[PDB]
Amino acid sequence: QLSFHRVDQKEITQLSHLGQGTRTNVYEGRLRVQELRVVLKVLDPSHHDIALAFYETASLMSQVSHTHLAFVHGVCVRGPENIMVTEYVEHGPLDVWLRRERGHVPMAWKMVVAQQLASALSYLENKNLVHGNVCGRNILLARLGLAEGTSPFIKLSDPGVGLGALSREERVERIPWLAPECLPSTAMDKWGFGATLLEICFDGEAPLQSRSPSEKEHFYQRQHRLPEPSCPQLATLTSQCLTYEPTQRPSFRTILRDLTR
Ligand SMILES: CNc1cc(Nc2cccn(-c3ncccc3F)c2=O)nc2c(C(=O)N[C@@H]3C[C@@H]3F)cnn12
Repeated sequence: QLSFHRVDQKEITQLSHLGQGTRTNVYEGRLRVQELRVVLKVLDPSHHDIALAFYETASLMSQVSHTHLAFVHGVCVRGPENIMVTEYVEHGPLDVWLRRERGHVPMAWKMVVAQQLASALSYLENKNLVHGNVCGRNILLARLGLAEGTSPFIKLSDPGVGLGALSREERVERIPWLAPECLPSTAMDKWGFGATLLEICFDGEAPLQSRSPSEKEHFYQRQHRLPEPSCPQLATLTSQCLTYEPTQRPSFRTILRDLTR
């Protein structure tokens, strides 16, 4: 049921460690095709079920195209080792970047990024395909857009190991990006989008970050509302996305409409 390119280990060179993802270590690399800069996502030693969930993500990303979705080149297998080969994006994860640049990222810059992320998720909605890991960490900054007469440009990363295969402990760690219906469909990405807008508004500090797993879990079980930004028109949008009833979240047609005025 899955389709993606098999990458020969001879085709790839591993360079410096960039950090950890869910069950992964991410490295700068080279792919010989020309010697293309890429990232290598090396899966932890894993049960077959996690390996499958990894391949499922490679299959998903290999059959979609959008200018605000990161490219997946394929999967390298090296006996028990699984390596996803994906797009290197120049300025790296947005959450890190916003925390580093805190105090000089204008609202207009943030509204461009919200619009680009909405155009990626509008495309996935129309395809009826779930990302399931929309968050600042998975938004990659291709163009800075701070210089006068420039605009930023983002790429949404592959979601990594499918949410469906992760432990309850890992799902609780992803609150408040995790849709509440996923604690125990594309509607989950509407919640994830809303949480990511708060994260962007708060310069890479998402709500409930300091809170213990039990306190994050109770927040959802009690259906506490997440904070609203002081921009009332953006607050209306985030509050509609962060609605507990999945069927009450707005379409990406409505979201894009609201962001473009
Ligand atoms: C410059 N290019 C680049 C850098 C980078 N860096 C990181 C990858 C993973 C973790 N951390 C990371 N570690 C520890 C603390 C904070 C972090 F952000 C990193 O800094 N990641 C990527 C990716 C990519 O797809 N990354 C996957 C989605 C995760 F970020 C594509 N380009 N690129």
